[PDB]
Amino acid sequence: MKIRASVRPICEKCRLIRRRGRIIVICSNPKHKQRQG
Amino acid sequence: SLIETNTKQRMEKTIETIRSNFNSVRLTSDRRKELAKVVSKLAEEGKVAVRNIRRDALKSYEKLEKEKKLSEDNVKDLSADLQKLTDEYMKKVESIYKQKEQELMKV
Amino acid sequence: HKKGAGSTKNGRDSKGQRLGVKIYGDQVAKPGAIIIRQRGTKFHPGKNVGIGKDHTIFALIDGLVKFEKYGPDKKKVSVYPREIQPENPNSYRARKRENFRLQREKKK
Amino acid sequence: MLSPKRTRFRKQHRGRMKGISYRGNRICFGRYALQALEPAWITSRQIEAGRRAMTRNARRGGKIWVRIFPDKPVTVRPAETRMGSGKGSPEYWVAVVKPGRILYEISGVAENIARRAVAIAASKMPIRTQFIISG
RNA sequence: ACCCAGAGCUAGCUGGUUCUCCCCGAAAUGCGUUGAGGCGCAGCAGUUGACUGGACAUCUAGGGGUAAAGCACUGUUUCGGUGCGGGCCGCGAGAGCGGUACCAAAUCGAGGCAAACUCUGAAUACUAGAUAUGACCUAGGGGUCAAGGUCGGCCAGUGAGACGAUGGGGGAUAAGCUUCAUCGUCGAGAGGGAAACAGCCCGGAUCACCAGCUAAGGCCCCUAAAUGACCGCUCAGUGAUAAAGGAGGUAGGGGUGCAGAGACAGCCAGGAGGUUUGCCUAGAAGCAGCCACCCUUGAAAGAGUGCGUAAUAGCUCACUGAUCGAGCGCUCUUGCGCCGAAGAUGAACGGGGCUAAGCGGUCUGCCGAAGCUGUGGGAUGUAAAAAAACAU
RNA sequence: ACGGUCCUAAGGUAGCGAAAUUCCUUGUCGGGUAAGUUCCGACCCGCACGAAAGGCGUAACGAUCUGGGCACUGUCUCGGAGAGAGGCUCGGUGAAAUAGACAUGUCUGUGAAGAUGCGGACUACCUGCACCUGGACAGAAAGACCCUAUGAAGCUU
RNA sequence: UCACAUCGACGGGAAGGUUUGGCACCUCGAUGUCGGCUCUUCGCCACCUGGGGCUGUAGUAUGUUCCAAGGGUUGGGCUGUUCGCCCAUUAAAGCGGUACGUGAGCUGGGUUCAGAACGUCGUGAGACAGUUCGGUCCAUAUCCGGUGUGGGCGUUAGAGC
Repeated sequence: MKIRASVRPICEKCRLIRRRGRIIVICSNPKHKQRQG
Repeated sequence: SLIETNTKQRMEKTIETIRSNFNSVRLTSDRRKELAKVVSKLAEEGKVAVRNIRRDALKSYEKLEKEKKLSEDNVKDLSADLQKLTDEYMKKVESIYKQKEQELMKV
Repeated sequence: HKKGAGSTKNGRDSKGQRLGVKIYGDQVAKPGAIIIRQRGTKFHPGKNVGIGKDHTIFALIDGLVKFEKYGPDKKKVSVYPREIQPENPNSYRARKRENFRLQREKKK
Repeated sequence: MLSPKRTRFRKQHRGRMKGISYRGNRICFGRYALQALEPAWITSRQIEAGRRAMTRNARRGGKIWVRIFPDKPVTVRPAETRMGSGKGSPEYWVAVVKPGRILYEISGVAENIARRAVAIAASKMPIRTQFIISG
């Protein structure tokens, strides 16, 4: 998964959630999975 | 400082000469060692032909130091710049050399 | 790393010549007092007032200086004496110089 | 590289960027426009790179205008050299932009696409810009 | 070479230059210099004579071209409209000429910029003149003191400055960088606040008191004073340390779209026949790129926002029914937080610690200096001497 | 190799050449080694060799420089053991350079920007002897570099 | 096919203080300049070894990037060299701070003295981060600091275990 400073949706099924101060994008996809920032 | 132009544009012609050399030289794997005899000499005369330009340049700047147009401050500047420029376009000689050397194995 | 520094071809001047208005508007003057050192005629000569070789404008008579309006976008300078100039011992300056004098005399 | 054509004098002072830009506030040509907030020294490389990136997202139609032109020069002295001994040659030219000034104008595309385009053009520039619709 | 002598050579250079109290107290700048770490004269000290009135405060009058602003001038500049003049093509090949996928003077309209541009033009500053009685005695009389310059005599040091605020230049609008201009402090200034900390803030140390009031700054403990009050905000150990950007973190404000003729999110539904559409005939067929962006059947549907295909096929989202039943969806703006944020002997907000003992706003007490008040003592000066004050 | 043209008193003959000369540079090629910026031979783009400040060769000779081999080994892998002279202890005699005063910790912070001495923490009974040198900007010689002085002295035209 | 497996143009924003600089603030009544030996220690921006996400991941072997600094990170040829290239290896042959750690611990090959030579510059004396051969590296530890090892005293009456 990515660890970018900017975390935007890429897939149109992508989400945003906060676990322990993070901002994690969880999609149904594996490649659109990204964290941080 | 009109030496910069004369020293500069001749490097393009040197590159073109190298390219013309590489045009002429175009067999089994042991026979591809024998083309490395002639291919090396093209690169060597390319490098000598690069060197001779800088020789001409520094020979001009020596005279320009003795005639008292410039002094020992400006000769270091021009020496630095032409040190950069002559070894900049020698990387082009190396790169075009690698262009031809990688074609013996791959293509 | 240690490259040569290029010389300039500048660095000349002349120390300010000290022109301008020496004696201001509505101010005391003399016969012969230089009112303006001007480089050309910025101000022009009026009445009671000489104008010199350098366009220097100087007063001929006593009196206070006047910067009049010339007509189409220019300036004049004339000089006018003043009729009666009254002094009153009522005032603060008069009171204080007499007080000072009297103290001086009192001490010695 | 929007370079000026033979100006009066070669080298000139830095001054500074006080005040809000009052005049270049209005929009003439475009209906949408990019407007500045923070003052900066915007090179011609930054202008051109903004114009290209904004143009790439015009696509089907709609015309783009620039409203800032550099004019002011800036000199960097001969690299690795002691202080003094005159000024250096001008390297690059810059637009003094103040707060509340128009940078780019655009008309004749859907508001969908213009806003998308000026995001990229904002990303190429060194300052906090903003989108403004009026015309 | 040595030894003695000239010879205590000279040294604008370095070091050193010894008892006490009281009064005043700089400069580190300009000018010239075979001068730049020296010297001269000015500037600024002391001391002693002479001449007079200013000083600080308020109010008028003067000439300024700077900040600002502007495009009439000098340059520079973008877009449009009018378009002399120029680019390229077409003729019955020496008279003659006409087309013109085209670059564009000069004016007009809109729109910018400029230390060395100005049809304009501030605030300060500068020059001048005017008006006002500073502290102590029975509205004046007469008092006592403090209060500024100009000229000259005698006789000094200084002539390496530093930082901070602003106006700029040089630099990379880097430097505890450099150079000028105006002002503060240090220099030559102790004390209190800043953990320690010349240059920041407060305040100018004559001396004594185991008195008091306060400035700046503070009131959980180390360590003086509220574990004071009332109203908000943070959940980060933020409160010590930085940006571009990222964001259903949290709190408030205004504006804006639908909604118990029932919205929002879930939930089985529907989401069509010419469309193999004209097109460059290899195919673009709702979806490479072109335009057109139909109209019907309808509770609804765009000849289409995305996935999936050589192109089809196929999967969705727009929208609408139905289930369902109450406030929800998308922008603007802030306030305080989160990520972005990684270095070399060992934690580093001053430490302990704190959910307020942090931040914001308000209200009142207190602490707090060598400041001011009180009580006593000294020395100056106001004259000469003592008392007596006033100032120092 | 062959010509054109300019300047100059004349434009380097033989020889040698990447050298005690070569900057670019570890030039390129071959030899030597598993591998060779040094070495040997050749090339010639001699920055800037060259004919008595001689040119190029040369048997011999060198406490000469510079490469390679054989033999040899503690030079090394990688240390170990032992003998003396010290070191250590006891008795006798008995110096030195150094030294503002020294009740002379570590960490990080601060400050003339690198602190035993200033701030906050941490650590730490008092005192010998043996060993060790990281610090006391340790000691030693008013820096021999650099620059200044209208200093000194040699040497040159 | 698809910017976002893997690269990422034109441009923008940061930190670090290892490079080359700028400044001239401490040190000219001296703080020894490179490389090697010996002996450290520390940082992470991770070369290998532990554990992961993604992959244009069939497996093997990768690529990429997250956590992690406990441990390790060879022997030679050439060069004074650090660096570098090459040979033979290997799990791998990490990169930095510590006065480019460490000369009162060592070395002296390089670089800053006098001799001599080559090329060159200089009419000449002489000169040239041009080159070559030759060329003296001090010290008995006061204090802190360390490795060892005693003595005193303390621990409340004194002792041995």
